Amino acid sequence: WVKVQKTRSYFKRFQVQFRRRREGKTDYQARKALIIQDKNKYATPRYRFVVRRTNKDIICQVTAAELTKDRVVCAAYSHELPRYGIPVGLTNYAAAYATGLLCGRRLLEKLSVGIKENALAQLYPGLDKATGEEYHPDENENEEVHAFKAFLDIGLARASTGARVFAAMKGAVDAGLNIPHSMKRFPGYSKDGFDSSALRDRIMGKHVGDYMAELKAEDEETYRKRFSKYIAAKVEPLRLEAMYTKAHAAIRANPQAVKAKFEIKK
Amino acid sequence: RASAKDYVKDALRRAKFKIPGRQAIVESRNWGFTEFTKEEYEDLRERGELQYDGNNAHRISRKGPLNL
Amino acid sequence: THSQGYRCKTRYCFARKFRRHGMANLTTYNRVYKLGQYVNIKVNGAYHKGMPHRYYNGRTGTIFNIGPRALGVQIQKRVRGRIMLKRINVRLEHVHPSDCRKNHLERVAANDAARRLAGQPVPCLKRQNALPRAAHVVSIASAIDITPLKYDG
Amino acid sequence: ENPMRRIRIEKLVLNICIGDALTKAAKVLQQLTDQEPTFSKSRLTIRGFGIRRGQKISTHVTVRGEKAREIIERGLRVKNFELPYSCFSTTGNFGFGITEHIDLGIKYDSMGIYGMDFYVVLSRPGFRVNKRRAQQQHVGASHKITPDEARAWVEREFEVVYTK
RNA sequence: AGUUCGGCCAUCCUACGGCGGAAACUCCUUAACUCGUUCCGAAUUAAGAAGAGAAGCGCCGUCAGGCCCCGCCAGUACUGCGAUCGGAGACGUCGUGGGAACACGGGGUGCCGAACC
RNA sequence: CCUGCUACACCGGACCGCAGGCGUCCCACGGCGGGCUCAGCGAGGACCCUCCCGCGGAGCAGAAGGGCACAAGCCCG
RNA sequence: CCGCCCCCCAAACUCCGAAGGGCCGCGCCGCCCCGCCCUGGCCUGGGCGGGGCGGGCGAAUGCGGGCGGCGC
Ligand SMILES: [K+]
Ligand SMILES: [K+]
Ligand SMILES: [K+]
Ligand SMILES: [Mg+2]
Repeated sequence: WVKVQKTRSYFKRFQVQFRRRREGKTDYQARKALIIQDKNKYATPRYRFVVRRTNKDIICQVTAAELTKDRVVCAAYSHELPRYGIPVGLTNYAAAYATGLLCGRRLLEKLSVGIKENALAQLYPGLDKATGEEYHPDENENEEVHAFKAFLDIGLARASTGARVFAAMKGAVDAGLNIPHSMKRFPGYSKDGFDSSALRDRIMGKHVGDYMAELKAEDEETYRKRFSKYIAAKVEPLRLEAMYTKAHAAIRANPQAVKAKFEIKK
Repeated sequence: RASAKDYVKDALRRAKFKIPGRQAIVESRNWGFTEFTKEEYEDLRERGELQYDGNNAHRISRKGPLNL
Repeated sequence: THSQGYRCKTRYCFARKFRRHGMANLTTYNRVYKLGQYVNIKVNGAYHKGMPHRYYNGRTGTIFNIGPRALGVQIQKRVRGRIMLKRINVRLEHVHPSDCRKNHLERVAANDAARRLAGQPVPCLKRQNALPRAAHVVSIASAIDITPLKYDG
Repeated sequence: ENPMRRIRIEKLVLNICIGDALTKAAKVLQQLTDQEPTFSKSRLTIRGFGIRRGQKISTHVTVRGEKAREIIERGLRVKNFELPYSCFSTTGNFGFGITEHIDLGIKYDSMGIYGMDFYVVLSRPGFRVNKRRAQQQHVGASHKITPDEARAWVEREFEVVYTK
């Protein structure tokens, strides 16, 4: 009665897309334009700085593409921060920035394990005070040991203005990595001037504290529903700046990773 | 059928004189315009796996969905 | 003929293979090339920049120039009584690394390997084209006897 | 019985087809949904129907949430709580259409009378997998909505009789 | 067992049924701030942590369609070299080399690599 | 000058051989970035709207052949 | 309209695909060091060269090879 669209011939003709394209986890146009490199360079490693978000976690990876696979050099997961002193609110702007800082410190300390006089952690020690201003490790221009260079890969997320992937890139930059970038798509840009306080606001997470204050002011019942874990951990909406400050102190002091043994069940 | 079995070759002989060159009249071993022989078609119809259709006979299929 | 545009006579050689349309896989750009290497030319019909003429499809040559985006390849081409050494500039989608000396490198390595491994006598290492076969024994305790059959028609 | 299978009103679409009558109808949908409406252009030229191409032919608006549900309740009450058995799509939606817009509520006819298409689209929790951008799949055929479940839910919620 | 990044691109696809969840991914809750919808927080952006194994996902199934391997089809079709072979011709034959496809039947239905739980 | 075929699977190969095209058109019908998905079939809705499936069956100035789907098509800056 | 069968086709139809052709290769290699300069986060590469020890003649058949000038 009705013609059948999926036939013998339809299936015989059908070409399947690459597995990771069918699963919707890769864009190969962007992947080509990221891993491309001039052919008179003869297998010199190129590096992506990959930022990925899930529900309940943030991942930052430094990666190089080989023939049959690709090496992750350093990794840093935002669920380690509870160890450094950030118990709740993970997956917000502050945690994205802090995880970027963690990955940067860990990479540079790792590649400066052993070197005595000129080591990429003593050279290029990052930025300390968490000021949220423009900064570029490539302006320093040491002429014998350059800064570590990577390019920001963000996959399928949107490059909106005020995005957590850019926050994490900023934290890596403050840790001391060369990551070429503009300040467009950061909070505090009017196209005729960029400011630093309106960026430190989101870095230190004042929006969350202001929202807790006003929500607790009008509706306490919904305060309890919205923020139950914040209440349970008793971190008041006013101590966040100190908590982030100390978190940064610990991250810079001990960026080394500790391998959590575990036992996985089928 | 068996009614015209004697006169088909007469009609084909009439036909042969209208075509250029040399042509051969033959009687096949198959059953009608079907693709089995008469004796194989016999046994096949006798055991029952032979599928019928409008004017042609096929075999049991044995492949695909079981019944539904 | 009466017409010889650049892509005359390309209806089949430049068409893409069945269920092999779309973007190239990325080994096309992760392969590493060197000066002096051997390559085959095969035109991929989806990539239009730096696409060699039809004469060069199915030939083997040597790299003379490594460039930022294209490779330089030397091809010997016969013209009307002599051979000419032609030089072309081809982008990566149209070249593959060639295996024309794979067998030779295998044999050289094996020759040195067996010389080191020597068993005290050194084996003959020259390739030997198939010889006539030696004398041997076959049992015939179970022969099958066949004959021409009769014409069946 | 399980949650995640509860039916819900995915969206309501109000649609109008037909100088400045569309301006006035846009005012009507404007004040009746509190959302700027949208216009749609004519694909072809049907001179029998009296339309060029570049003309603004239709207007429409899409409402969601408690707002969509309240407007659709009042639309059924215009329809006297009656619905055809055959009006439920094979895919789990339905709809209808009023003929005189002020049958929603007394409005000085100023802006003139129009008739509208209500179209209700239902869904379940978990239908995001077919509309999100990354890792977009198709919904399970069992998790999908049948017209039987659709009529059952609509009758149990709004208590509408079925003409046949 | 799982997640992120990949290689080769269906033995991995499509359709319909079933079975799972400790950890993980997912569905999921909100619209102060950020940003955004030819209209719409559907999408996307920001902020969560009450609720799920109903979906996606993992796995099992089906005289399943597709896809892949083997045998047969068949030394058949076709064809390189040689012939003062046959025949009015159209075409065929012999000698010496190469050798298919369709159809048909039995089998099968992703593995490799880097990092973390 | 150009496409497909003649042409007998590298290249080349004749005829007043076969079926045809060119002397133009576009500051956007161009460059780049982002987002999106087309032709339709089926089922619904007062006298264009919605869902679902959708290997391209559309489109890409003009001949023919080839090419292209988070694009080479459409929309916005 | 839809589904199963079915006779017969294409120089400008092809999911398959010969015989037949075509292009390239068949001797120098390994291991260690040292010198020079566009490229890389670097103690990276890549190219061009020097040294030092292990070796070595690696299908068949036939046979000397290459370059120019002037001219019909
Ligand atoms: K005759
Ligand atoms: K030539
Ligand atoms: K599930
Ligand atoms: Mg992009």
